[PDB]
Amino acid sequence: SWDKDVYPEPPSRTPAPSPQTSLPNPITYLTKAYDLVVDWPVTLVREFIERQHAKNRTYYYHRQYRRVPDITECKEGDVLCIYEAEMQWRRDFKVDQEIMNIIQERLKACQQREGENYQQNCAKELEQFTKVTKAYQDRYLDLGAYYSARKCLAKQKQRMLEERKAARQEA
Amino acid sequence: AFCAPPAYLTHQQKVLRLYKRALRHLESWCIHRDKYRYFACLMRARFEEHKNEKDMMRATQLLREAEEEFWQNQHPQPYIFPDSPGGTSFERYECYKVPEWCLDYWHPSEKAMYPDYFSKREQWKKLRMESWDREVKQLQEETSPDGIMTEALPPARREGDLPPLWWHIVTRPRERPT
Amino acid sequence: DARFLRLMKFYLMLTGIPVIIGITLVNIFIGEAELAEIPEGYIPEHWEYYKHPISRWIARNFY
Amino acid sequence: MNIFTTSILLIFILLLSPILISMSNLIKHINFPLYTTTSIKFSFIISLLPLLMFFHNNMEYMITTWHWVTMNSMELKMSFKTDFFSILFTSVALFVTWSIMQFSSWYMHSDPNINRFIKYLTLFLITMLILTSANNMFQLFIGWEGVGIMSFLLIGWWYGRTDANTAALQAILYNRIGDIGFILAMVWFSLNMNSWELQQIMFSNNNDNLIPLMGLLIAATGKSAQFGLHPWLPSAMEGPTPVSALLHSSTMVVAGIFLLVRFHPLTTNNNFILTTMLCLGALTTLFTAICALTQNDIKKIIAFSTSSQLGLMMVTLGMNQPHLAFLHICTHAFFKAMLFMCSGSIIHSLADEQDIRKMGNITKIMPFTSSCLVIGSLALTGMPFLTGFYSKDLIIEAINTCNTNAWALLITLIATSMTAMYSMRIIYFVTMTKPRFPPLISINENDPDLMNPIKRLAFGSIFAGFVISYNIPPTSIPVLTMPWFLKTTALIISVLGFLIALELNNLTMKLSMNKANPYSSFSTLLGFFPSIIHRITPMKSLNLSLKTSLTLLDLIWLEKTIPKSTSTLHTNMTTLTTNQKGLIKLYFMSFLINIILIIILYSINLE
Amino acid sequence: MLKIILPSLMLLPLTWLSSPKKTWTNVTSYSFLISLTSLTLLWQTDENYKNFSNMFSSDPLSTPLIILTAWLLPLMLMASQNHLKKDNNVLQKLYISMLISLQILLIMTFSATELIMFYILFEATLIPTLIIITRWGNQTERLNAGIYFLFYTLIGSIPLLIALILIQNHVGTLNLMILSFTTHTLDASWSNNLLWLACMMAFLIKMPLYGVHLWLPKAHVEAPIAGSMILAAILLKLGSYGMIRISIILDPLTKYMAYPFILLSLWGMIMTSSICLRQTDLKSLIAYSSVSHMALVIASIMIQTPWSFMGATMLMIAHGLTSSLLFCLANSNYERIHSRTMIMARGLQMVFPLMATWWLMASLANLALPPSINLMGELFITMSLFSWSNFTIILMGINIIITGMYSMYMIITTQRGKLTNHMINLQPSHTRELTLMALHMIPLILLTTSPKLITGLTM
Amino acid sequence: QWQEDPEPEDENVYAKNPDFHGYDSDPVVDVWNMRAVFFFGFSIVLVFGTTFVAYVPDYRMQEWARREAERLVKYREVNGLPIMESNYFDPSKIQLPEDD
Repeated sequence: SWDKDVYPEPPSRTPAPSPQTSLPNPITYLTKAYDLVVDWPVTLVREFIERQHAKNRTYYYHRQYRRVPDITECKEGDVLCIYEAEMQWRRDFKVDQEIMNIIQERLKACQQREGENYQQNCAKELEQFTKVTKAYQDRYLDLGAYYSARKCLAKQKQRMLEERKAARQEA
Repeated sequence: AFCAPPAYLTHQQKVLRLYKRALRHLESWCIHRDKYRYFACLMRARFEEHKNEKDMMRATQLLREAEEEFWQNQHPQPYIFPDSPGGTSFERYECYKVPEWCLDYWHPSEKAMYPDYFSKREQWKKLRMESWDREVKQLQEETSPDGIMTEALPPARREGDLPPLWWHIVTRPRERPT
Repeated sequence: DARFLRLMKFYLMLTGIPVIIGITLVNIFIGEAELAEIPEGYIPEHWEYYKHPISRWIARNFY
Repeated sequence: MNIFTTSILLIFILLLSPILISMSNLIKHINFPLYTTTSIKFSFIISLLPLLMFFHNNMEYMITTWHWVTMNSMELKMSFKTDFFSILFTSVALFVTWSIMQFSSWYMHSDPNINRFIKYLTLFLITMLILTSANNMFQLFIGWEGVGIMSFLLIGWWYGRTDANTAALQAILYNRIGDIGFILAMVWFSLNMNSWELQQIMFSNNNDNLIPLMGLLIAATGKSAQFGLHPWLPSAMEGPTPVSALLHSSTMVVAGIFLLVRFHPLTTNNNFILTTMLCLGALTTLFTAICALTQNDIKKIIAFSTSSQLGLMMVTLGMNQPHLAFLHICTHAFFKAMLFMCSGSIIHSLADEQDIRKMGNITKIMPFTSSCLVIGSLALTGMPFLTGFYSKDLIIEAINTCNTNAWALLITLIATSMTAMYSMRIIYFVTMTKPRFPPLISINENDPDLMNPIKRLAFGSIFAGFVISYNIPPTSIPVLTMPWFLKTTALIISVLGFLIALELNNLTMKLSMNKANPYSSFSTLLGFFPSIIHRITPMKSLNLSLKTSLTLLDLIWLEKTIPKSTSTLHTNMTTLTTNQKGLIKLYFMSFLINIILIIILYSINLE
Repeated sequence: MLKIILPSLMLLPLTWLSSPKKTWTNVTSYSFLISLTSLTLLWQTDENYKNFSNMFSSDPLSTPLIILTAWLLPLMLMASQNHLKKDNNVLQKLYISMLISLQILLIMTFSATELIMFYILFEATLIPTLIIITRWGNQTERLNAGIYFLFYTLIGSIPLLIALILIQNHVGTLNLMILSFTTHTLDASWSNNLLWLACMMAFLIKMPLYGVHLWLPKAHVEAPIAGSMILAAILLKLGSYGMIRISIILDPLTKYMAYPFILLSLWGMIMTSSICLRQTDLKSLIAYSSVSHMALVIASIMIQTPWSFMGATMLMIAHGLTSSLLFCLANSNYERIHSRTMIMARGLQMVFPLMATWWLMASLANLALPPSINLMGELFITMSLFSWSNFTIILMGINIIITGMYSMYMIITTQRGKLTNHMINLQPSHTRELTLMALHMIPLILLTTSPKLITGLTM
Repeated sequence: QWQEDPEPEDENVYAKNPDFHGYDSDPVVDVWNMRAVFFFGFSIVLVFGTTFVAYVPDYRMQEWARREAERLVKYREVNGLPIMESNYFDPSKIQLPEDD
């Protein structure tokens, strides 16, 4: 249904039952009852509905936008090029937010499955989080509520200036 | 509640109310009934001792000294009858004390379920409309021209007349309506 | 007050019940479309990018 | 992954069904109290199954049901955190509410709007379950404020008493002062972590979390009725006693302790917060256990006892023992609610009388209620192998076996003694003396609505601590090797308290005259805290708001400055300009002035 | 946009050419239908805002305000039927025409791409409002109220016109799409600072600020119920919309020219919320609460962060709905006793049990009861400010406390307590006013269910 | 004292028409105004507009952005790339000053 390469979920090595007494487990029998009584009619309703879906089946696609010159390739005052570039930048910005959200979700799920040993076994997700957060910070952070592509560009430029001046110096 | 306090409070009334408050606070201290009976006999002895003191200068001085002593050694959490000021059930039922005129807006459907009651109600309303002017004039004609009033109401001197200003004492909602 | 409540319930249900029922039918029998890849040299109409039948019907006939 | 979640959600579905009916025409015919009681009972039975599956495998879930809104880089969902805490509290609260529902069906048979009462109880229960099963802090805040408003509405059930609306407003005020810290925490976590979820907040463990932790601590102070913000809880006794047994005894007030339990992974690495918890809790315990030693209103005693136990729970949270505090939370509700319900029976029989001075012997005339009340008082005290013991014992052990402030330890032991003391005060002035109540007897405690819930809560108060403490997993490591005079210290304390109170009361039976000693007028009067604060702070607030804010500025000075200065300026310039004399001689003289001015301007500027 | 405006025009001939009896029903129904038609603007399936012409447009910021403005008209019409029942047919038609013109001009203002159309209409919304106030208000302070309302706004707006003309002469166009891509840093200078003042103070007086807010309570107190509703809900949002649109060309002067106004707003929030305690007039209480709430909008817009704009939009929508609701509730009791004092009628839960639930729910939305959208706005504004300076939460929290306090005071001393038995004229609640409260409340539930709509351009 | 009419006497609108809804003194007008209000407000608007909005797809490009973020994280984890570069614009597109 949903991709593992995006929302990975480990295999959940499960331990086998080791009953060591004579009393019955009231959960296995209640569970068989619940299955027979709930999962079967629901599963049947679902079979019927999926069949009615198979009949009159419908399709829908994912909108692919082509690449258009960024604002670097646009001129001061040319509002056409700038409009296209800025709509693109907003698209990519929304996409980057959704990426960061995917990563936060992966982190939450990892921490939950691990449990007490989440400082271990959950440092890869935290590392990816730190990384993408550093990036997001460095490319979208200090812009105001009027964020656009020119502001991101100026921020990138001042950052590269400061770094190039910290590199030229000490050389 | 039903009576209106007078202009000022006499000396005997002051003493009686001090007696009452003292005995109540003493009941509050003396929780057990025998202890209370004993110390109440003592308190009545303390009062009755200066009972025939004729002078007033010393009477008021004793009264004020007693008020001071009462404010001292005064139970901070005295007993308060529940339905009384400061009690648990003081106005607990004042939310169900809907007045009577709320029925003048009832819908004829709501009324058809209680016909006898509303016939009686119209009878009462006619009674009131008839007695109004007579009681008004009874009031205006027997106001002492001295110029000082008393807040108390007169009875229905003439026969066939209803006592003035009765529709709010009568028709008063009950005290535990549910 | 009870009259107002009765009337509000009646006039909401009068259209919300047919709507709910139509939605349940659409989702039981027609349902949602499934993702896919654009066949080469095919231009999907603007409504073939949406998922739900109501959504794309509205989109087609009004947008 | 299916059965568990199915039940966790069906519980809420069941709690909601009564309320959706209340907005329908059925409520006219069907018996709504019985319907709600049945729904609560079935919710409890259903919730028993998650509890079993957790006792078995000790697995806990994170369940995201409905995606509400995605704000850029920050998602909001209705996520549930079914851990030990949430599941056990759900089951316990549902048992207690099942009992309270019957007790109210009996205690409020005379109230016309009783269905509204049941609906409000159920709404509070739903809000509490939300506040208890929430993985997100917005959902926690929802439950928080919902509990607050439900308290306001239930305390103010009798909206003719100007003394009940006061208490409701009081509670609102204090719990909003706590909301301030709660919101501080939310803000800090939204900026420094970007998520209100706990799974993402947990990675702040290696950071400096003093600000949000102080926010949470202020919120707990406000809700659990700690010292600076205690008064609202007893004042809440203006409401019907089922409200007091449900909200202001067992579940609502417990929300602060529960919250600080839910964030214990962050307090373990901060000692400032632990020590302030310790001090606040010990001080509350002492102060309230004191104030209860001279109160004659049974409800107020049962409430100060609750405040003391909350202080003790906060102490527990101070020495890094959250699981113990939650176990005490779960074991306390049983006997505390049974205590409130015994009080409510006694009050309904004696015609609203709540003052122990007019109660007298209750053994002879209410043996069943009296036995249940004694069981409750015992469980409140140690009384080994009842529900209270299985927590309070380990509480006392942990406090007397850790590097703790000595004053806190001392006053906690003193407060356990005082617990025994006022428990015995109740048992004496209500169960062992001779009558003081009116001579007409209209006593009846045979109605099955009164007896079945009380005896269920009694079975609880007796066996539930054993059951739980044996079914739970081992969370912490208890110190089990200490001198005799520390493992037997809680029992010694309670016994000495019993004996001392017994002697003091057998003495007040004598014929000497009691007096107003200054050390009791301090207890009888809540330590003067209300008497001075509740009329000095509102005085300043409400006099400032008028004098300095409304009149001085808005009605006087802004008006004088801007509009009523512009107006005066322009009307004066008008009087100047237009008040001429109608003489052409003067007009022409002015025309000459203008001629000359123009000629001069020209001459100097250009020539 | 024409499909929303031309029907709003034809409403006028429908008002005048209609029989005296069927004039209210027709206009009310067709206004509801127009509110419906306005729901197409929510069909935004992309990040590309809707431009319908060189003049009319609608972004995620203007669409909620337009829908609210189209939805408030029928509610005002309804609320305005108990009074005017004894007025002549022509007067009723004139009132309805005033309201329709207000609707139309506001939809235009929110749809305008250019700032000169926005200004012309921003100012045209003074004529019908002033007429409503001074012609159908009841007391004599009508006139001073209208005067204040006119001249605060005009003295603020004139500099705005001068600044717009200056920007025109410097840039070539006052279009909002062009002024956003073709932008330049404003050199820090006293001239550009005065330009900032000119561009801002008109809106700041319309939000309003704390120092200049006396025109609002006078109006609300002396305005009929419809005027109060539209004013509180829309004619204040007007200033915030203007500031949000015009603050792009004032960068970065907004970084240091804001402290005065952020500060005045944060402090006047406390001052006004405190006034709302020692206030005898219910309408004045509602007005001062509105000021306390708009202070947050001003501060948020001043710091201009995404969370800030979002919270501001949510708070605008929610406050409009709930304040219109509270004024409706107050006028309900006013029509019975004809007094605005909150102390006279103080047991109304024993006669109007259902109408009290409206009081309760509103006062809960007035304060921030979650998951209300009145709360999400306050919360995100608090967060933005905390990020701004961590010492704002002090004032924010004491404001929260005072807010709970005076809302509870309102509902307690108005509904709860002992009934005033001499008030024999407390007729039961009208189905119409009950529908009014329902129509004000249900949309709050629905928005709380779907908040993605009222976020704004930032989200 | 100059001439005017005296302040009138308040009226109980339910007196003559107990089945009064608050709209008009004439009953028929009252009932039909009530019905039109209820219909066009609840049955029409609050229902059909609510549905129209609930079935608006991809509101402000929200589902599409999610799908594309999935596509991109997949591609970039499968091709070694990182999930987000600290620079939006390729520096080759950028010519920084020749500061001296």
